[PDB]
Amino acid sequence: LREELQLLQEQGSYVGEVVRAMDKKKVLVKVHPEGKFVVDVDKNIDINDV
Amino acid sequence: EFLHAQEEVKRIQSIPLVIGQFLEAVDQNTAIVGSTTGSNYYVRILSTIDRELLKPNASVALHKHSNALV
Amino acid sequence: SLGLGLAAMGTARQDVYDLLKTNLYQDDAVTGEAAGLALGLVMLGSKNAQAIEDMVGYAQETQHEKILRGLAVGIALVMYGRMEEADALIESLCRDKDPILRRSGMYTVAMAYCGSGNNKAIRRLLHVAVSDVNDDVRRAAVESLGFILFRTPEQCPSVVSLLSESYNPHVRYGAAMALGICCAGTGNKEAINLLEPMTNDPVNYVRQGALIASALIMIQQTEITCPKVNQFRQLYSKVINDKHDDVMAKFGAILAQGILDAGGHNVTISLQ
Amino acid sequence: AVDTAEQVYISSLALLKMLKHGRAGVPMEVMGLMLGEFVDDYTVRVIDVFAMPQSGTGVSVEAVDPVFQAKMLDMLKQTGRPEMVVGWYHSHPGFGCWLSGVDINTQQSFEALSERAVAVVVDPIQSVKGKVVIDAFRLINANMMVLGHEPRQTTSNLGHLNKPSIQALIHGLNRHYYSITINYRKNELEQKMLLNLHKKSWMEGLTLQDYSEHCKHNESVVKEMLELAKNYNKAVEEEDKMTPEQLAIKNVGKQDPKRHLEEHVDVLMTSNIVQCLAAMLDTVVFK
Amino acid sequence: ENSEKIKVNKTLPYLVSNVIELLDVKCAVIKTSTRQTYFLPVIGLVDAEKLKP
Amino acid sequence: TRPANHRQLTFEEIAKSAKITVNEVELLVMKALSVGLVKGSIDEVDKRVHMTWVQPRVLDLQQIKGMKDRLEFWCTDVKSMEMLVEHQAHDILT
Amino acid sequence: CTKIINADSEDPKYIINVKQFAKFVVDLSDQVAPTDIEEGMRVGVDRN
Amino acid sequence: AVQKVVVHPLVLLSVVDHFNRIGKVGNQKRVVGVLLGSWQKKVLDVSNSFAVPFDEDDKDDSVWFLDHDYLENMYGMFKKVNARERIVGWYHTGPKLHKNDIAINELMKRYCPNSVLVIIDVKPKDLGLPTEAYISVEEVHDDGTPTSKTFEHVTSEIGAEEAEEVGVEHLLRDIKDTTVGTLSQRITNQVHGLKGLNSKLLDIRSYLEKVATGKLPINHQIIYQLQDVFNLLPDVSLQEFVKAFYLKTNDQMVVVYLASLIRSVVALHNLINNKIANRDAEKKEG
Amino acid sequence: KQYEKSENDLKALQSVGQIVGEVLKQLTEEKFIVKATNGPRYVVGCRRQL
Ligand SMILES: [Zn+2]
Repeated sequence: LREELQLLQEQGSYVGEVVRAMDKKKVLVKVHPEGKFVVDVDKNIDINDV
Repeated sequence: EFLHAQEEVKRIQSIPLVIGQFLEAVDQNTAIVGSTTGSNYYVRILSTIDRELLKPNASVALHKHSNALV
Repeated sequence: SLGLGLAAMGTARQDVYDLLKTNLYQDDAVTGEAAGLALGLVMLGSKNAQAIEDMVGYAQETQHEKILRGLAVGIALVMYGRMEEADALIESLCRDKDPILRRSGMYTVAMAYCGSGNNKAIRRLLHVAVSDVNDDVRRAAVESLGFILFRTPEQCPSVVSLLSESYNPHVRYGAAMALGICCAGTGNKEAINLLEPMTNDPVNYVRQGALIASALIMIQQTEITCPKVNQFRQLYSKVINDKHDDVMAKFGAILAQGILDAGGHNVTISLQ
Repeated sequence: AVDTAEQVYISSLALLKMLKHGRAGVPMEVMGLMLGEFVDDYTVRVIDVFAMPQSGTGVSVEAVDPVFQAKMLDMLKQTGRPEMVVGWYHSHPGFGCWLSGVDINTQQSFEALSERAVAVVVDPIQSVKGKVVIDAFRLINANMMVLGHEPRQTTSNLGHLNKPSIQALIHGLNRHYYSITINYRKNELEQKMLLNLHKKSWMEGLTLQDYSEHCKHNESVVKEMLELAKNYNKAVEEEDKMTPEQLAIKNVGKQDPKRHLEEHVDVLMTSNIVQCLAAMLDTVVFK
Repeated sequence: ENSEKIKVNKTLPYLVSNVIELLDVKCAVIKTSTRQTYFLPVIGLVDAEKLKP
Repeated sequence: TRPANHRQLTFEEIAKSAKITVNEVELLVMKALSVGLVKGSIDEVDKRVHMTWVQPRVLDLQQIKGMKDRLEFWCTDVKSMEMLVEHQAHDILT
Repeated sequence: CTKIINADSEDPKYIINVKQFAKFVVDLSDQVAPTDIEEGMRVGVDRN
Repeated sequence: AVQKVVVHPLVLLSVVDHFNRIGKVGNQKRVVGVLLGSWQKKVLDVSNSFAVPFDEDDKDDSVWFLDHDYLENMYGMFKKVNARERIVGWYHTGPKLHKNDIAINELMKRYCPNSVLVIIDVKPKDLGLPTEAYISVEEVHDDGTPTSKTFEHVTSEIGAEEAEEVGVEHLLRDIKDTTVGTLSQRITNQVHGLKGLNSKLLDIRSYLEKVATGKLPINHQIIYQLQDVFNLLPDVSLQEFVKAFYLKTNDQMVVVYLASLIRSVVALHNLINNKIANRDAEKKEG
Repeated sequence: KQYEKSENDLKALQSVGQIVGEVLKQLTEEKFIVKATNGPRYVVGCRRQL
């Protein structure tokens, strides 16, 4: 229960649609209400999974 | 300690909360919610709410900072 | 003073005792660790009239805390194996609200009850191990288990079996050192079974003390004596060639390399 | 002579003046002074906190009034205790805690005056539930800028009290100041007189809330507990070897088996015992 | 000294706005150029007779 | 005179001590209820007058002495029977 | 960059809009000449 | 006429420290200070306080010093840092009030007309009294008594505020007991709730012993006339209140056949579920 | 008369504003649903004795 309470006390994530990927772990995402962005990936996700 | 864990959980819902709308459900206890501020989010939800009230849509309450479903 | 108190340890010599008093009443913040440790070492196992009285009289009105922690071990070390004669002092230090002095009484009840299975000790020491609020005195409770139970090392895995599975890391830390100091050099494999989730903890420093206690138990033991030797040598070698751990996480690893081959594999640790 | 793992002592009144002055001016980044004592090389204590009038510039060196400085100190020397200033504080509501641009400029003036002059940053509006977002910081020089800052040494009380948080280390941590450790000078002659005097009610322990509100509650809970018993019958008479640990996980409903059980029965037990024990003692005592 | 303090408290930016109405229980409603409606208990460094909607 | 021990007073005691006739004890007590120095009630099938009384006045030191003895009986009932409850429920008290 | 509505005498008293953000009333800085702050002119404006 | 005062929990605390400031030289055994407050309604509120240099001598027992000059300028500073705050009264400690308190109160009523003093108890902290508030009235005197000052009573309490209870809960962290614990906690509420029942009884024990004895003058107005109202209503009339106790049987009925049966049957499930899991894991070990 | 206006201004220095909204519906006895004039919706309460 204490492990359940600490993980919920954490800022939420953003949802954004990937247009298409760049090279070397970079993509091209407009979120909803903003410009587009070139960001970095995490460990568990890959370029070929996009 | 199990009662103090119950107390600090059951006072997350007495806050001047903001109002959003339920949009989609991903998996066990994590969902997409759109707020009345716009700018669609992605948060974790609680362990208390019976999940039979969120079928396509629901007027829902949201946290200020962590923006979770309450 | 640390060199003088160590070389003249247990002398009860008056002249080293006198200049250590006027070192203590200098009232410097940084030599308070230096005065308090050496004042106990020259009075080890003495039970003197003026030694306990002046040290327990000085340990309240001072303003620092390094002055307190040097005298914390010092009044624990002035009595050694009296086994009934410290009980008025044991009751006096723990009833006080000073957290350092309550911690100091826990080292005092450890050193007055060395190696004896005292039922009154294991009742009272475990009692403050539950109900007390400061983490530092709770450690010195669960660290003092090996000091009173090292003569019979079989009871120690049974009693610290669930002390290693509390909710705070401080009780789990002193639980790990209690395996290290009760069982000195045995190829136990039951304590080693306990230490394997202890070195796989989320919190860093309880893994550190698990690495040190694993180093303390298996000095001069080959792989044919117990099958967990080379398992942990490469586990020590893994975390010391690891990069993304803490300095706190790797301080116990480089120390474990120093313990495991100490004396050129010629000496051992044995309180017995 | 260089830094180690220090320790900050704060008095009980000092923290209360922080949160009250922060709650007062919640939008506009309130400012104040911090008055304590340097007891040794590397532990600092504070006993007293008094605030500052609001300046139109903001949290900077221009918000410090020297005539409000000396004349307020003039009064506290002859009444209470005279002591040296040891630092300052402000409030940063928009985030948790990190020294900003105009924060760090007025720090350099204070460490030129004092030895350390430890900064304190408190968010008043973040601290809600049972914990306070308080942290104290202290600027570093440029002499060891290609070397390891925070020159800390033989101790092991540094890994606690916070790891550097990512909302704080994205700014000047850790190559601009360092973080410091803060515990509380918890005292007796204050602790119990705050506890027993804030939460207390004398005659409440033997009231009745009597019976017309209470027999209705005993009426209600038994009725769904009857259906809860009927749902408890349904799983017991089922008892099939459909791999019953897997049959239970495919029949999860946040429901009966033992969770929605005696939990109600415990509430039915405790409510009637406290109701009847209060009823029997009141017949005993009064005539 | 009071007028010096008011002098240093009129700094630096002035966010312009629009007064929509005035009330008494002295009271006024302010719409800014951020299109946000505010309400006051206390007007400020002006006179209510010098103002209007 | 009787402090709510058996405060249901019979009609003949009023009719003798006030030396009023029997038929006028009812009009006499309805007047005292109308003024408001007493808040009792009247039965007439038994003709006993029930009493609840809220009007205070002076009480002439000798009646403190009887009030002391009633307070001392009040003392040892509260004191001893609390020692019964504490000694019975000592181990769940903490 | 922004746009300027007007100015007042003896002082800056500069009234400046963004057409998307709000309308501020601000001061000139030290690095400017106070002559070339004509009305309707695009000007570089500080963030703080 | 003030309804009641509200103790913000910073002011008392800020009396304890200033008693501890002079306490190294403390032999005056009393500390006078100025009680800042927020006048809301007939109910009163207290938010802050500060101190004043004060001396007093028992010799001639009217020679003393508030400092008007120190009271003007330091309150002027607290006015400048906070325009909400103003003076509402003063305080002192050393739980026996002294003969001078008529003089301090009637002096500084020219700062606030309905001024009020609060006695705290810094050393007594034990049984039942946080503070006390006094007020002054001057009528003729009574129906027949000579006129005087006559410090009167205002009831008192300890209030709180959001974003200071956070400082309450986080600084204590010591016992952390909730009201829940309804078996153990509510019985102890009945225990020490009754330990004050004889404590107020032993106080009313001692008062009429020393006035029936006849030492102090009998307050004919309120001190027993309110007790004359009191001493008629422990009604224990039997033969209908005896018939309260089938509702006791009714409160018993829910406990007995519902709570004792189901609690036993659920734990009986844990037997068969364990006795199956005992031997069916035992017979499959080999 | 001039000093009166200055002390009124020292009193007049704490009007941190108020937010103007409208009540949409009543949730409970002390919970309501309001909305800002240009912003989102909220769940609020009253002071003490409103
Ligand atoms: Zn800042």
